[PDB]
Amino acid sequence: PMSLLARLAPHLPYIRRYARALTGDQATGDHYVRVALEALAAGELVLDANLSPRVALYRVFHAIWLSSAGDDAAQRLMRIAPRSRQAFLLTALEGFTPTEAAQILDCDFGEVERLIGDAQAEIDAE
Amino acid sequence: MSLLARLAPHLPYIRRYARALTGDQATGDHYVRVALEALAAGELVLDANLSPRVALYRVFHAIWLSSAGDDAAQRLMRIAPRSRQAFLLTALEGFTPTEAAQILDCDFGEVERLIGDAQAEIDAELAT
Amino acid sequence: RQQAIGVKLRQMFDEVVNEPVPDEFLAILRKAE
Amino acid sequence: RQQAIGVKLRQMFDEVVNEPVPDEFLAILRKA
Repeated sequence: PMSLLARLAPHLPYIRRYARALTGDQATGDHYVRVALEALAAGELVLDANLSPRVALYRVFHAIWLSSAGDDAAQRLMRIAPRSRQAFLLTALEGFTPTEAAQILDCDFGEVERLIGDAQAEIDAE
Repeated sequence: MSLLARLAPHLPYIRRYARALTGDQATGDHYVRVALEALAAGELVLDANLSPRVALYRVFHAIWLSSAGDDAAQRLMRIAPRSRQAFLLTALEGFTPTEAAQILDCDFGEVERLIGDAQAEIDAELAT
Repeated sequence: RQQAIGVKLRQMFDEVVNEPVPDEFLAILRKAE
Repeated sequence: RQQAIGVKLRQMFDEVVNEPVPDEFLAILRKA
């Protein structure tokens, strides 16, 4: 009744705005939108018939951009250790010494041990 | 040794750190880019007392820190990606929480949680 | 709760909303059928 | 002393390291 193009075109400026907001720059945003349109045109994905074309388009976008298990762990940690996880990551994952992490974080040695302590506590406590 | 030459071997590692710290590779790469641009532009310089790798993470941390920071759009990058999605779908794109649930393909409580968390982040460091 | 943030956000994301849509996007949709 | 933490850490996050850097990164650096 209405071509894919006609159904989606009026929403493109808006999902470009969303994509930009989400990824932090317009180039990167457009790449993600592009990928979403290509998957539609290619028929790899189709607009959910239960949803307006606008809602369905954003559902498609999110079907491409898929969250992974590392992303969920990282996001868990962001919640568990919001102010101290950096010091724990610099040492436990990146292999820096505490003395080096103090240079990275621009704080004294005590502040670094404090942070590592907090993060370990919060992690242990699940 | 150019900037490109001193730092190139360390880039896969800063990406690993960036992603682990900020929630996903897109968010992490955003922060790495900002860092490398601060350096190309000479706005910030590698500390001469530190190895290339250590001085690089020192700059990354500095721009990461300051993002919370300066400029609403850029502050959004300090929100966990899944919370940022839920928040932007509703606050910016004007979808209802129910519609955002369809979009994110998750249940409703998860969506309110996610928006809650983004609100938490905004109130703690981003709006303040 | 309220949504002033949305309003503020729309303010500074006005630019992209008003730029013409990249020809590539429309080209891609034409390829549909 | 349960340190499958630094293990699960490597597990969860080490993959990135064996990925190829975005050229945009080099792009930024090439230009002084």
